[PDB]
Amino acid sequence: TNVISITDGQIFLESAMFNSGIRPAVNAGISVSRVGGAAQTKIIKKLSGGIRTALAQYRELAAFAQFASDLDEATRKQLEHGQRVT
Amino acid sequence: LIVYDDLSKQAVAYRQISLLLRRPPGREAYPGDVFYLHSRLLERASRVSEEYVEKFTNGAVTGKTGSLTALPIIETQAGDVSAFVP
Amino acid sequence: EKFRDEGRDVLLFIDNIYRYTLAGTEVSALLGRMPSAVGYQPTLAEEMGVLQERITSTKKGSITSIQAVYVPADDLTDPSPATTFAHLDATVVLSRDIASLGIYPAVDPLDSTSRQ
Amino acid sequence: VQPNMVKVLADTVVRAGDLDEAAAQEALKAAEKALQGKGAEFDYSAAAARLAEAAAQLR
Amino acid sequence: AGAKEIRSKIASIKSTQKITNAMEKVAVSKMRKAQMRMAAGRPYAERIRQVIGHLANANPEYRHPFMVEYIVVSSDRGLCGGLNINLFKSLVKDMSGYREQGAEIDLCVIGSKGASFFRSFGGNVVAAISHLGEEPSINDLIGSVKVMLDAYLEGRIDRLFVVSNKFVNTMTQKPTVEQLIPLHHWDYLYEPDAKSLLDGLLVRYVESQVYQAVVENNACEQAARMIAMKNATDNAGELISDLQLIYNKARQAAITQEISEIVGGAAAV
Amino acid sequence: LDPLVIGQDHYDTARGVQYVLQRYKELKDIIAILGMDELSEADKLLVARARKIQRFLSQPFFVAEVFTGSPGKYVSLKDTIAGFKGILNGDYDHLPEQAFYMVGGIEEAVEKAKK
Repeated sequence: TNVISITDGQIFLESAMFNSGIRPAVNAGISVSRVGGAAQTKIIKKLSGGIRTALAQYRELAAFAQFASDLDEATRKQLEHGQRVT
Repeated sequence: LIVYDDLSKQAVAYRQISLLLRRPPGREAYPGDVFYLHSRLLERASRVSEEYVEKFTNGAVTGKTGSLTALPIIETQAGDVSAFVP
Repeated sequence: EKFRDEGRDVLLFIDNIYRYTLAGTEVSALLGRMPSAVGYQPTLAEEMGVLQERITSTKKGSITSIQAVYVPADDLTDPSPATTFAHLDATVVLSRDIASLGIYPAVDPLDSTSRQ
Repeated sequence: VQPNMVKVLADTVVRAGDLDEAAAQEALKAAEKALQGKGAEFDYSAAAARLAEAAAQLR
Repeated sequence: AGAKEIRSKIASIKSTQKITNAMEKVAVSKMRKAQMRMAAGRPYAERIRQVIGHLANANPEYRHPFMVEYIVVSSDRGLCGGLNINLFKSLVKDMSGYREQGAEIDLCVIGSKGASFFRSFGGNVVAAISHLGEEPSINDLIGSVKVMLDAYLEGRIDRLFVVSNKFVNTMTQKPTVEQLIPLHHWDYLYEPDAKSLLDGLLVRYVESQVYQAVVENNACEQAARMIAMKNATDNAGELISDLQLIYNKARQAAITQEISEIVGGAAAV
Repeated sequence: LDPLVIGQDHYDTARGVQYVLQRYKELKDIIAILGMDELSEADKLLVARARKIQRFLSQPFFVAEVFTGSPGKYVSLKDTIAGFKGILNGDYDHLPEQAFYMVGGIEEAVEKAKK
């Protein structure tokens, strides 16, 4: 808590994601960078915005995904895209 | 066979003497040698070989093994076995 | 270390690494030093490092160590287990359930792990 | 009955005009509904979706 | 406050986890009792279907009103893993369809959870039965079934269906709607007239289908209860694990604070 | 937060919001083990309003625009009281729970529900 009060953002690595095969186990849900938004190049800045939302749309459906194949086309496409971005 | 009805009360009496002698306190205010207090006592309860008895009695007793069995008693507080003396 | 210097690979067995930590706590209290978190000695990480850093593989030979570990109050976050786990390379877990089936050795292939 | 098979389709209770009618009347009487309503039930989605989301989180 | 309150919460949740683990095996046991009762009632219904087929084909002189152009089953108790909700969700689709056609709807209720649903949204119930045992008797269904049969003979109902869950497998309960009323070289020695016989057998057939629907729904209920108590046992395990981590933090902090007060007091004396 | 300082309408709206959020906090352990479906018909309605109130309290700021991209919102006291009073009265029971998240004034929750 003291170091979080000094630094300009934190990359959280999660034990559950690492033991699940996702080796670069960055926890997007809570990892943040305060000054870095102004630091990205134009190509990475424009393409990254569409990708962070895809992982957020997956965050709410990931556990439930096994019984989500019979839902509406919107929920199914958001989940299918979320699995590919993950 | 020996019964020590309360080793926890022996530890409390030794803690009192140690604090009154101004010796440095540790966890639960017990002195640094409270483990050695009970260990020095309990390692005497043992079974000794025939050679030990023959050597000790200068050959007066032969072909027999002697022993001291101990049944120490300790009182816990609300089932907490993780306390220092227990 | 003498056997290692003869050009050999050696096994060092430590009956219990928790008792090594406790003996350090007892000596630190006898010397009057100010206690640290959870009542351990202030030198806890240095006393563990001085012992564990000699156990290594060198240009002449090596010392490999098997150390029995006791966990206080079943709390893996306690300073003694936490300081010890920073030096370990593998964890072998023995299961009472596997021994009941007649299998020996009673290692649990799911709970046991290695950095290798 | 058939030359190679005999089937008896029995009844668990003794049917009869009074027993047959009484149970039907008792099933009307048991549906003692002060206010019947209309049946429009426009809250369908608001109730179905609430329980669909709640039932998913539990497993 | 500290470690003492957390230790009491852990013991409380652990005591609850032990019974939900036992209730899963009790639900499996009762599921098997319901499955044997489902099989025991099949021979009677298939034979009544075989008699009505010949007794109608061979007698073109008479057509019963049931041969020319909802009863809802629900539980009486808690711990159902979406069983009743998935059934009402499936029913509302067909009731809405009948209102697109502009047709009026009559409803019959079996079980306490079904009565509460229609009462919370204003549904018109014509008949209702409740508080039946886990092993029901066909004589209790006669009343609710007759009111629905009479409404057909009075011309108030064009089609009648039974709404209930079907046992696909021990891990899958399917909500369904089944039509009830609208269904070779020798002839029988009809003792009474063949018309009198057809009138009685069609009534026995519909009651038997409702009884089979009720017994299969009870098998689906015990299977749903098994999953719900398995989930409750697993959910309690996650809460126990989190509380144990919070307890260990409080255990370590209490020892550190006591040692700080003893060292602080002995530095002054 | 006193009737003699802010008036009865504001005071009762604030007290109503706190009562709903307090009752929702008491049900958290029951909902975690058995789920929402076991609650009474009264508790189910209160939990649904508590979830909407909790989301309507959120607001995009003009200094937070760099973090996400969304434009900031300034909401007057009049608009604040009107939104929470309507949710407490049940005037928005039909709108979806995600329509209240990050929308400034109550009218924007009605437009967000159209998607």
